Amino acid sequence: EFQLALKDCEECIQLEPTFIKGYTRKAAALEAMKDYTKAMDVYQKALDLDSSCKEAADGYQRCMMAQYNRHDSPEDVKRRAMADPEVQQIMSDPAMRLILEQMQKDPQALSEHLKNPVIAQKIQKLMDVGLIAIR
Amino acid sequence: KPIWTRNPDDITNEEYGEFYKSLTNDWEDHLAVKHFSVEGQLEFRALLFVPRRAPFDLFENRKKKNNIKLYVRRVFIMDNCEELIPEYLNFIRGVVDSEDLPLNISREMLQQSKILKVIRKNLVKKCLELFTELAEDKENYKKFYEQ
Amino acid sequence: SIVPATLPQLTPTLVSLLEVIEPEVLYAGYDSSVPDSTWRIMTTLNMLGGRQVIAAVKWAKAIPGFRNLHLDDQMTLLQYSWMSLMAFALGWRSYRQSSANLLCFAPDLIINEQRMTLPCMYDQCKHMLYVSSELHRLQVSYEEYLCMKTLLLLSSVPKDGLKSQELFDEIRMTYIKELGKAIVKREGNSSQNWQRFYQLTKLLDSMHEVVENLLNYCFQTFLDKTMSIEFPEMLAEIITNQIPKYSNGNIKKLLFHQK
Repeated sequence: EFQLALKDCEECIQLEPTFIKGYTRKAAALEAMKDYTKAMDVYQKALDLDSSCKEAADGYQRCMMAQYNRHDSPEDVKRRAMADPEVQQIMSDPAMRLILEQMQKDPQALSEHLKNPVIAQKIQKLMDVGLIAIR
Repeated sequence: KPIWTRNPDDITNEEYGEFYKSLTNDWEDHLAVKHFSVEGQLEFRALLFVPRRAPFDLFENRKKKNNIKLYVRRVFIMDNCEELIPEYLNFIRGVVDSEDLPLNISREMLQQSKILKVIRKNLVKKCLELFTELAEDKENYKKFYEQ
Repeated sequence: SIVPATLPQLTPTLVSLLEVIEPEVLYAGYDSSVPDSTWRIMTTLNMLGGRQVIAAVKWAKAIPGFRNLHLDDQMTLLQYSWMSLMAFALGWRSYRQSSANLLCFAPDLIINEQRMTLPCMYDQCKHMLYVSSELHRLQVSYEEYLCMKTLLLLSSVPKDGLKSQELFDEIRMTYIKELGKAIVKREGNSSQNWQRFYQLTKLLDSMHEVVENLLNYCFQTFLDKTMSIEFPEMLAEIITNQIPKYSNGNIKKLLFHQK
């Protein structure tokens, strides 16, 4: 019940921000669900409290590779990424749709648009979830 | 037992929640549920769920509508129930289990069925009742309305 | 010359996202028309009838298969049917807005009693009121109404037939079957299905009695300058083409029921 592990770990963490175990339990649930990008970020928060911590360091290193190795079929990417309301908003927003079309057609559109954080972070989110690959 | 055949007063929110998640493959919990049944000249049972988010643009989702499962005499009939609920309410996910509707089902029989017509108007009225109950709750109505 | 490289390291693959992008928002509502007068509807009815028959052409074309009819016949049917479509359109609005006592020329114009009974109005409008009265007496639903408006569209043809008549006939029969369905699913029981159907059908048939008199007003005021009646280009073309055939019995009234 990896989802429920996340909600109770999050309350634990807000109550006790230094409880490294709250973070390793949350991150393990995220890693198990193949949400390696957030699992790594949660394990890293655990490392920020204690850089020597075993799950915080080891889970972090597994996520570091697995978050790319799992992309496989684009269907996995769409089903998982679009579960996240933030990327749903990015894609439902027509301004972003227009920006993305220019980006596919012109690498310089990317060079220029990404200088402004309001766009650069919408793009960064789509890249983080694996929807936008950069070669 | 199928959740919709269980007594509406005994079923908990957690039970409706898990059912919904499985029904819609929605990792998130449902916003609200109406659970009711009717008898007499018409008999059926139904669950109508309101999602916490409006349906997303991905075609892999849109091509699957209308996502209210139909059962007749508890026999699964289909996942796409056109003409069961008006399109404007086609965001409500659910289950309808009818006893009078014939098992001799084809889209055409259903379109011409006076039974289906009556069920549809009753489902609409119930949807509206659910919306009214949500309307009474200012904080959650606003969340609903926004979506 | 230098070794090449996979630069810039900024080449996107948005292909899965481009597959995702499909939806757009579409809207309803395409045009609008009203009369600008009341007792002077004696001339503004023609300006309105012009805009309404044009709308009727757009509407007729919107019905699948209408655009595949020969244009000469598409225009012949609106030339002869515009009068029943107008009276029937007034009928629905009158039925719902004034309990069929007044004619409603547009959603925004109702002509009241102080103008309704004047001869310049009433000599034509009393026949349009007959139609409004019947939709009200009959308690016609909007679906049933639309089925009937749709039926009236193809109801008046030359006695010699239409160039592409076979398609017109298939379309008209599809429409009468639709009226039946609209009724059967609303009244309930069996005796009420046939009574509502035949009573509504009798209005479609009696619309021709309404048209005979409404057209004679237009034909007379079109040709007799004494009447001082202005017509739009659309009806002026229809009326000059319609007069020599309608008043001489060269146009056939199509009925959907017997007396």
